Amino acid sequence: IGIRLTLPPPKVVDRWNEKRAMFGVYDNIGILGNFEKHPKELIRGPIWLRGWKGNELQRCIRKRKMVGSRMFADDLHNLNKRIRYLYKHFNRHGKFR
Amino acid sequence: ADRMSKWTSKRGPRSFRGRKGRGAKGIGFLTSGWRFVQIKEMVPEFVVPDLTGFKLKPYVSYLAPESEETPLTAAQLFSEAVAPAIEKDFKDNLEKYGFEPTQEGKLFQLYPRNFLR
Amino acid sequence: FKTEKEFMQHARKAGLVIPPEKSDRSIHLACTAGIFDAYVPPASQVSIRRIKDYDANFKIKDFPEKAKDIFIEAHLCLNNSDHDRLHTLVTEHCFPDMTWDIKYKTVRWSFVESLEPSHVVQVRCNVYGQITVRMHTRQTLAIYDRFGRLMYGQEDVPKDVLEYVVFEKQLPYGSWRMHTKIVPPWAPPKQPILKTVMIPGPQLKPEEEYE
Amino acid sequence: LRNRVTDRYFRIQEVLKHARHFRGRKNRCYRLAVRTVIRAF
Amino acid sequence: GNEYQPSNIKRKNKHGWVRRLSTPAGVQVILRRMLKGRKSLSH
Amino acid sequence: GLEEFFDDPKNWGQEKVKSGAAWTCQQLRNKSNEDLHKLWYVLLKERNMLLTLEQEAKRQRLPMPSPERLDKVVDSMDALDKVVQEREDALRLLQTGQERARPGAWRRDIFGRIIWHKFKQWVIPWHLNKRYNRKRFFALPYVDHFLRLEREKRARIKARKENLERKKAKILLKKF
Amino acid sequence: ARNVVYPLYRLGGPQLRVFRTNFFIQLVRPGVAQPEDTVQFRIPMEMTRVDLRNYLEGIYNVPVAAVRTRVQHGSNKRRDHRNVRIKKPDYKVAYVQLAHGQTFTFPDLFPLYSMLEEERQQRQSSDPRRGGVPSWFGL
Amino acid sequence: VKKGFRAAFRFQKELERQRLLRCPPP
Amino acid sequence: LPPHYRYGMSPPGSVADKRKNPPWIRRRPVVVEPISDEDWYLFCGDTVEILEGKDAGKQGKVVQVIRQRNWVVVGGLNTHYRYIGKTMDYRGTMIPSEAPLLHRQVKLVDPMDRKPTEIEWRFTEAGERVRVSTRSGRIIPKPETWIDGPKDTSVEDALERTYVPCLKTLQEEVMEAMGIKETRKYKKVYWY
RNA sequence: CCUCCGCAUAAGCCUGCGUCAGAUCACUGACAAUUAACAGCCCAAUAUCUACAAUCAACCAACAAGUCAUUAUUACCCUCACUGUCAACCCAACAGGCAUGCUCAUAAGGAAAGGUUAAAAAAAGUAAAAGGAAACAUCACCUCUAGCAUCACCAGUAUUAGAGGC
RNA sequence: GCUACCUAAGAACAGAUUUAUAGGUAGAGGCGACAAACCUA
RNA sequence: GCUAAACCUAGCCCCAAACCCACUCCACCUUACUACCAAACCUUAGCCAAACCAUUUACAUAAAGUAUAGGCGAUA
Ligand SMILES: [Mg+2]
Ligand SMILES: [Mg+2]
Ligand SMILES: [Mg+2]
Ligand SMILES: [Mg+2]
Ligand SMILES: [Mg+2]
Ligand SMILES: [Mg+2]
Ligand SMILES: [Mg+2]
Ligand SMILES: [Mg+2]
Ligand SMILES: [Mg+2]
Ligand SMILES: [Mg+2]
Repeated sequence: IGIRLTLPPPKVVDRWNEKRAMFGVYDNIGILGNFEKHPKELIRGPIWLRGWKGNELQRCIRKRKMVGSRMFADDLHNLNKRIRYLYKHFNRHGKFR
Repeated sequence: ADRMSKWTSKRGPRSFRGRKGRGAKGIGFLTSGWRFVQIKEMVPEFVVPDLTGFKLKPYVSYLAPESEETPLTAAQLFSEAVAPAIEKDFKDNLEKYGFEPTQEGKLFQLYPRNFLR
Repeated sequence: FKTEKEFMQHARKAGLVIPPEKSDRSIHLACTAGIFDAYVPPASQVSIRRIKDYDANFKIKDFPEKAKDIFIEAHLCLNNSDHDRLHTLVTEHCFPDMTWDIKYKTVRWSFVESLEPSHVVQVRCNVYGQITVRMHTRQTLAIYDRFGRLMYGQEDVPKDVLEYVVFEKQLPYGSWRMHTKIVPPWAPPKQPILKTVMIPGPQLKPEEEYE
Repeated sequence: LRNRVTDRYFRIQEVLKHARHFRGRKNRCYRLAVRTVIRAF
Repeated sequence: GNEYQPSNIKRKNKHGWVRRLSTPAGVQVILRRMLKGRKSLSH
Repeated sequence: GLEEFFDDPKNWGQEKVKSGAAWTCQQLRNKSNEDLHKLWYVLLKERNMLLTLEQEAKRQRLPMPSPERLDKVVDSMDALDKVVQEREDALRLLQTGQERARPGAWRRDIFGRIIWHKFKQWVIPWHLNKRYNRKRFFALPYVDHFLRLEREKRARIKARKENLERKKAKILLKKF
Repeated sequence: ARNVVYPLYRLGGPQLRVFRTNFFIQLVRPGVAQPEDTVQFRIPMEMTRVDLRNYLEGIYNVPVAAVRTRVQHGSNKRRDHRNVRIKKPDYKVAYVQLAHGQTFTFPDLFPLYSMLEEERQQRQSSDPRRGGVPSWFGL
Repeated sequence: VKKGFRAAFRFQKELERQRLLRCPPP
Repeated sequence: LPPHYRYGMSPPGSVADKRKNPPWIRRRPVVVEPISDEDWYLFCGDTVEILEGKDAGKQGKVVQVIRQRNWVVVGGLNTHYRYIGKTMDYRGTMIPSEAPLLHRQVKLVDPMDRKPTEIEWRFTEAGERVRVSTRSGRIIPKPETWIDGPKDTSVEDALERTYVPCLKTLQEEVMEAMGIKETRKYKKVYWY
C-alpha cells in the first residue's frame, strides 16, 4: 500500500552539537567589527551565485558570464539551452500582459 | 545481423574463411600450383637438453628455509659481475671488460631481441 | 537422497562435483557419540585417577544428587519447556535425545522422592569422562500434545522409575552434562498410550505378490 | 520533492468509511466510493 | 516479406571498419560511438 | 615414452599427492642457467601431468586428487619465468639500456588518443612499405570536440568516485 | 611458441631455436571409439602440427607419424545473470598418430565422520507401538 | 517511500486498534 | 567476487557460499568499521575474553579471522546448538556451532595478568611493530614436519649458488652448453 | 496412407532434440564432438605474340558479330603448413521465398485422426430428377540541334550522337 | 546486401526473360516501358 | 489466506578544491582485435518576434539597460 509497516529508524539527532553550535557565530561581521569586511563575503558557497540573487533566468545568466569557460561541453550546451529557453520564457506567454 | 561474438574462424564464405586463422605463427610460403613450401629454416625449433642426472626435482621440499626477495637490480648485478675485472684492470678501453659497441654480430642480441621467450 | 554415498553417486550422475575448499576451521564439539564404557547392570578407579589429573577436586557421592537435581532440571526443562537451561545443562548428544521428539507437545512431568537411592557406577574418559547413577525415584509424567490431549502417562500418582542415567564431563571450563540413559534388556515394559496404532503390512503394489 | 504526498491510506480510509454498506465493486475503491457516497450524503 | 537477405562479404563491406574509417566523417562516427562507450565499435 | 603423459601410477587412488611448496624465487635465483632449463622442462612435464589429470577428472566427473598441485607448479614455473625475465632485463639494461624490451614509441592514432605503438620486424623499408604507409596515423583538427568530451567523461567518473568515497567516509564517521 | 613475436627470418637465416617453450599440452582419453595407432590432445591455441611432433619428440621422444587439426568452436548458448551471449572456451584439438606399431591406451586414472557413523546406524528408530511418544522419558 | 516520521505513527496507532479488535484481551 | 558482495563466516569461495550469497544477488552491504592497517589486533589462536554477551568473562581462542567482515571467531563460546545431517529420516546430530564476534565486542587477554587487556601495536628495539600492553609491560606475540616426496628437491640441492654471473645470454650460455653451432646471423631489417 | 520432393554443395547462422542427471501434449547444468587428397590461402623480372567463335563443328545457315593460348632472356633448389568440415539450421506471418548438381517417385523421407458424438449457420468436395441462364514503351516514318576527340557520349564521325511527335 | 537502373564476371531454356556473387548511382538526390511509381511496415 | 505489500542503501546530485586518462607478453587502420615485398582548412544556416509577410533578430559592483541602431516597425 502507501504507508510504512513499522516505526521508522529512530531519529537520533542531537540538536545541540558543535557543527551547529556556532551557527552564525562571528556572522554580524560588518558593523560589529569596525567595517573591515561585510557579511557579503562571509558565505562559503559557489562563486556562480555568492550573493547576487536574481531570477532563474538571471541565475543562469550570472552562471554563464562568471564561469562558462570552465565547464565541460555538456554543461556549456546545457546552460546555453536553458538560457535560450528562459530568454524566450520572460517576454512571450504568461498571465500578465 | 549478429555482431557481439569474436572474429574467430567461422564467419562467412569460403575464402572469407580462408584468409584469417587462429593464433599460429606462419611457417611457410605459397608458391605455384597453390603449393606451400615450408622451409626448415623458418620452422619452430624446440631443442630441450637431456634431463638425466639433474638433482633439482620439480617441487622443492618444505623443510628448506625462507629467504629475502632479492630482485636482480641492474646496478647490483653489474657491480657483482664487473667488480673483479675492473678491480684488476684499474690496478693494471672497456673491450677487456666486454662492453658491446653494437650487438649486430651476436646470435642473441638485445635491442631488438632475437631470442625466444 | 538416502545417505552421503547416494548423494555423491547421484551427484556424479548429475555431474555436480563438490569442490574441496581448504578450511582450517572445524567443529570444536564437546560431546561423544556414545560412551567410553557402558556398565551393564544386573575396578574402574583407573578412570577416576585419570579424571583427577585434570579436575583434582571431585567427591563422587556428592556428585550424584546435584546431578540428579540437574536431572530434575531436565524435568524442569520439560516443565518449563525451556530449551535455554537445557542447552546450558546437558550434552549436544543429549539435546536431540531430549527435545526433537519432546517439542511440539506439552509435558508437565516431575520427579519425587527416591524409591531407591541413586548409586554411582560409571567412570570413563579430546577428553570427556562419563559417570552414571542408578536411580529409582518417583515420576509424574503425562503426554499432552497439539490436540491438548494428555495421552501417555498417569495423571497424578507417581510411579517408581529405575534407570542408569549417565552424565559426562569434558576436558576446559565446563562440568558434568547429561550423556545418555542406560536401560538394561531386563528392564520392565513401558506403559504406552491408550491410542491404538496400526502397524501397516508389507505394502504390495498391484504388480507383485503377497506372501 | 522536498516533501512528497505521504498521507494517503489515512486519507482514503477517511473517505470510504462513511459508505461501507454498499453493494458491488464499489465496496472497495476510492473513485466509486466518492461518487456514490457524495450522492448519498 | 523477406527483405533482409544479408551476406557476410557485403556485410563486412558496407558495415566494416576499413570502409567506416576511410573518410574522416566515419572517424568521427567511431569517436561518437567511443564517447557513447558501446562495445560493437564497428561492424 | 608416453608413460609420462599420465602421472605416477602408484599414487593413483590415494586421494592426495604429497607435493611440496613452490620454489622460492630468490632461492631459485641461485641456480645456473642450464639448471634453469632443467627446471623449466621438469615444470613442463609436471604441468602437463596436472592438465591431463584435471581434464580426466572432468571426464570421470569426480574430485581432484591434488588440486593445489597444478596451480603450485604453475606458480613455480611463473617464478622461474620471472627470474628469466629478470636476467634478460639485466642483460638489456647492461648491454644497451633501452627501457621497453621491444623497440617502439609513443604516438597518436586515428582515434585521436595518445598511445604507445609497437614497431614490427618487417623486411621492406618505411620509404616503400606498402602496408605501413597505409596506416593513417595522422589527425587533423576534426578530433577536438570528441577529445575534450573524453576528458569530460574521465572527469565525470573522477568526481563521481571522489564524491562516493568521501560521502561513504561521512556515513562511516557517523557510525562512530 | 605462444604469446611472443618470433624473430624475423630471411632467405638463409639461422635456425631459430627455443629455450623454454611455454606451449604446454594436454592429451586426453578419446571420446568416441578410435583406432589404436593414434593419440590425440587438446593442444593450446598456438603451435603447429610439426611443432606438436617436435614437442613430443622433446618431452618423450615419441615416433610421431601423422598430425591432425580440428577447430572445435566453443558453444554460445548459455547465459549469465545479465542475460548476455557468453561464448565458451573455444578449443583447437590435434592428434598425433604414432609410428612403429605403438598403441597407448588411456590410463584408467581415478579407479568427525565416525561420530555420525555412531549416530545414523544407531538411530534406534521409533516403534510402531510407541506412536509418537518421546523416548527420552523411560516410564 | 515517504521520508517521514509521523504518518507511520498514525498507521501504527490504527493497526494497534485493529490488533485490539482482532481478539480482545481477557 | 561481485561489487559489495557480502562475505561471511563460510569459505571465501565455497559452493555453500553460492547457496548463501549467489552471484545473481546485489544485496544490502554491511557497514564496515575501518581500523588502522597495522592494527588488526587479533591473532589466530590467541586467548582473549568476550566482554559482552552470554558466557562473557570466560577465556576463548580466536581461530578464524575474516578481515573483510572484521569479526573474530573466538572458539570456546558464543555458539548456537543446531542439528546437522538434516536428511529425510535420519535423526540428525546436534552440534554447538559458533558464530563470529566483533573486534570491539571482545578484548584481548593479558598474557601475564590474566586480564582483558587493550594493547598498542608499538615499536621496540628488536621488533619494529609489536602489540604492547598498557596495564602491564608485556608484549603479546603471535603463536603457532615435511617428509620429502618423489618430486621434492632437497635443501642440500637448494643450497647451490650455481648462478655464476656471466655477460652472456641464457640462450647464449645454453647454446654454449648445447653445442648448437651457429652459422648464419640475422639480417638487419627496419622498424616500419 | 502421403512425398513437385528428397540428397548434397553454395550461401547464411553459429553447436542449436549428441551423452549423464534435474524438472520445466506429457527446458537447464556438466561432459564429449568436425582428425583431409575436396575448397581456399598463391604465383621470381623485363620485353614480346595473341583476326580465323560456339552451337555433337564436318555441311548448310547466319547475326545480336564472339565467354578462355604464350613466347624470348635472367635468377631460383627446400618440401606437406595453416584454416572449412557437425546439426532437426536461413529470411517472415504470430500466407511464402532459397542459387546450383543428381534421383522424376523413388533405395531417401514423412503422419493431416487428443477422445467421443453426429445438431443447425459456415467452408470444401461428391450426388441429384425434371427443366436447363427462366494510358506508357515501341519498330516504321517525320522534325530539330551538333563539323567533332583522351573519365561518360565515344575509344564514335551526320546512313553519326541527342531531343520531340504518331 | 530488398527492390529500380547500370558495370564486372557466371547460369538455365529461346526473350524488352529470370537469377548465384561483387561493385556503382544519396534526398536540394538517384532511378523511372512516366505508374506524378520505387529507394527497407 | 494468496497474490501481495512495506523496509536502506546501493550510489547518483550539486558545489568546494585540484589540471587528469593512457606500456602483464601480444595483436590491432586488409573483412579493425591477423608476424612479412616496390591525402587539410573553403563566412553555419534557418526559423522565431513583426499578433499575416520581406529589411532586423541570440545560438565581481557601478555609469547602464543611458550614449548606438531600428519595413524609425520589434527590440538589440
Ligand atoms: Mg583440419
Ligand atoms: Mg589437395
Ligand atoms: Mg555437413
Ligand atoms: Mg518411405
Ligand atoms: Mg496430426
Ligand atoms: Mg474428427
Ligand atoms: Mg437442370
Ligand atoms: Mg441435365
Ligand atoms: Mg545491391
Ligand atoms: Mg509574425
